[PDB]
Amino acid sequence: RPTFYRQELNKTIWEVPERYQNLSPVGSGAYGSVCAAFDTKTGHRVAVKKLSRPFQSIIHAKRTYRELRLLKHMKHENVIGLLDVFTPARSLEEFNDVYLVTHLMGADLNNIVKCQKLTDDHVQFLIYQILRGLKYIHSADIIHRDLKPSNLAVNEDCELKILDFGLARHTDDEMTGYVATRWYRAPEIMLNWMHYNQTVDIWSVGCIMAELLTGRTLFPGTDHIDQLKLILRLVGTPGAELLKKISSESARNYIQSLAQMPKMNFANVFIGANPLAVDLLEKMLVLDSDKRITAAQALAHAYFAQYHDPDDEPVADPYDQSFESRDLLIDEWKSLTYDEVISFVPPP
Ligand SMILES: NCc1ccccc1Oc1ccccc1
Ligand SMILES: [Cl-]
Ligand SMILES: [Cl-]
Ligand SMILES: [Cl-]
Ligand SMILES: [Cl-]
Ligand SMILES: [Cl-]
Ligand SMILES: [Mg+2]
Repeated sequence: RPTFYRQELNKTIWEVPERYQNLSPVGSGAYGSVCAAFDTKTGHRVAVKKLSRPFQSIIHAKRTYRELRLLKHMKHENVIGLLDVFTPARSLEEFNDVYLVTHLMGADLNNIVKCQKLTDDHVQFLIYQILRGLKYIHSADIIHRDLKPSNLAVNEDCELKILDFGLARHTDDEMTGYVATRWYRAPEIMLNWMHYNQTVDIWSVGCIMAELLTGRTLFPGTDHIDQLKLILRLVGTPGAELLKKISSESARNYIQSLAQMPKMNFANVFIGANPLAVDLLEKMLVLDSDKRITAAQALAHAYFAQYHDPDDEPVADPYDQSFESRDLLIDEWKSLTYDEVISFVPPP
């Protein structure tokens, strides 16, 4: 057991192992409080997150377990990993506080591309890395659900990691009106058409790749309905085959009220883009999610010829998510979380 020290940071008590020095607040949210620190054990600059009210309800205690299980599992170059997890408690009886440690991230994709377009070579490398990370995530039957530029960290060498997985239901208010939180969402999840699956992430990659090529948001809708009209104008109104797969009767009736439109010519929309970039966008931005290209298929597309290496695109160890259908008490989720904290093995 390391020695812990206490200090108060912006009306918040922090009790952390001595290895973590020079803590300074970086962010605050509903989820918790975040400090930058220097890790004397590894020489890395790190983010330390103190979870807020981790065991306040069953909903909160289950979210805390979900987040720790997910971060402990993810071991890939293009995905955020867990450097450390600690509690000051010396027993389950006094356990209340959970702290998560990850590599400090300097810039997100917005910081390299806010109101700006990039070279084709930069777009190839950046989208290759997202898909390498998604092949790994999807091989464990994990759906990210919230891919957008602010959830992608990038360094001065254009190296990229995926972070901030979807682990809480987003609030109704958070998805309302002119907001980046909805611009990257697949239509089937934005409007609750049907049970969604991992193909929602590929729709988000199509929206990010379009915005790197043009320097403009692809579908910046002022609300859910405006955003759907922008989508259907590019990819066309749905045929009978997709209309059948929409479980909601009222969602089906609403779509049928719209005048029919054909799919546009993507070479006339993405003027001057590499023809291989236009071809891959037509394969991602498909309205019927059954027909979209998968991350494993996209890695073999000619657009990535200079980066693709089928001996260095690894898959994940199996991930058990059976806990998600388990009905447990607060103290039972808390005990499961405690065991996961004490069994943590640091990376080499
Ligand atoms: N949002 C402006 C934009 C800029 C560049 C390329 C596409 C684009 O969005 C479109 C274009 C055509 C139909 C639907 C969306
Ligand atoms: Cl220490
Ligand atoms: Cl990492
Ligand atoms: Cl504690
Ligand atoms: Cl964003
Ligand atoms: Cl597992
Ligand atoms: Mg985020």
